[PDB]
Amino acid sequence: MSKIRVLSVDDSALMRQIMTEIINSHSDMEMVATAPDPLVARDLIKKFNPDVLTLDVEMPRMDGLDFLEKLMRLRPMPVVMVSSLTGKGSEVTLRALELGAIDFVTKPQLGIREGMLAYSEMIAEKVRTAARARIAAHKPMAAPTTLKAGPLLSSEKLIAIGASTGGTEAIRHVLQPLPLSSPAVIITQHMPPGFTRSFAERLNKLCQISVKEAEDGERVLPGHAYIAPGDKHMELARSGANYQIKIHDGPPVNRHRPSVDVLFHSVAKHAGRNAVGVILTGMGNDGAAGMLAMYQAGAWTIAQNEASCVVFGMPREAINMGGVSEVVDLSQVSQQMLAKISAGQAI
Repeated sequence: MSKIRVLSVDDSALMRQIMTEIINSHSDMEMVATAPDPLVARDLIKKFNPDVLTLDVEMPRMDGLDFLEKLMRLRPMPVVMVSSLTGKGSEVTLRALELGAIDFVTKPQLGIREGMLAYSEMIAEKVRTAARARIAAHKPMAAPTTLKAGPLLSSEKLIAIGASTGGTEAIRHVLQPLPLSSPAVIITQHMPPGFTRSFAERLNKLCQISVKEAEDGERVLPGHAYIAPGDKHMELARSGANYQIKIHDGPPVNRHRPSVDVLFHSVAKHAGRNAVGVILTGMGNDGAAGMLAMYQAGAWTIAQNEASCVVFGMPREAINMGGVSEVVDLSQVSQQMLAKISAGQAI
C-alpha cells in the first residue's frame, strides 16, 4: 500500500509532526522517520534507506545546501524541497534545484496564509513525482557551449518552450549556450508565483541572452527569453504586424496556470511555420495537444529524450500524439532549436 518511505528534515518539532501526519494520511506513503538537522538526517538515511527525502532548508546551523550538496555528490536519492515563498526562500530553493532537488512545495512560514488540504495534496503528488523520478538525469553535466555564433533573423522567427518537473535545470541547458543574436524564446515553466521571477533573474545572469519574467503587452524581440508568471497564463499575441506578450487569468488547463498548451496553442496561431517548439522534462500531458497544433501550423517540434529527462511524462505524451518532428538529447536541444529556426522561411 504505502510503499513510499520518507525521511523529512526539519528543525521544528511541530513542523516535523505536521509532515508525518499528512504523509501518513495517504495510502501509498509512510513516514519512516524525521531529522532535525543535516547530521541526524545523514544518520537516519543510512539506517532507514528511505525512498524520498523532504528538505526544509530554513535552518540556521549547517543548512541543507552543503548536506544536500554532499548527499547528491556521494550517493544521491530523491529529494523534495520545502519553501517559504519569501525572498531568500526562492534563491535558496533554486540553488537546491540547481544542486539536485527534484522539486519543491511552498508553505509561507506555516500552513498560514494558505490551506492545509491543498498543501497535503501538493506534498502527496510531489513525493510521488520524486519517487518515480529519473535521478540519473541529474548526474552532473557541463551545459553546452555548442551554439554560440550568428546574425539576426526575421522578427517573425520564434522558439516556444514548455517544461515542469526538472525544467529549471533543463531550461538552463537550452538557453545558456544561445548567442545574443538568437530569435525570441517564450517559455512556460510550471512554477508558483514569485519563484518564476527569481528563476528568470538567475537565468539572466547565467545566459548571454536577456531573460526576464514576461509582462502583458511587451514586445517579443531577439536576444530575449520570456518566462511566464506563476498563477497566470502566458500566450503569444499580435498587435499590427508584430508579436507581443499577453498575460491572462483564464482557468488552468491540464490543471495548470501557467499552462504549456495555452502558450503552444497561441504560437500555432500567430507564429505558425515561423516557430520551433520544444517540450522538455515534466509530468502529465500539458503541452502535447498544444504542440501537435504547432506541428500542424507548420512548426518543427522537438521533444527531450527519455534518458535526459528526470520526468519523461510531458515529452512522451507530445510524441505519442504525433506532434513531434524529432526527439533530441537535452545536450543537443539548444544547437538543434537554433539550427531549425535559422533555416529559410524569412524568404
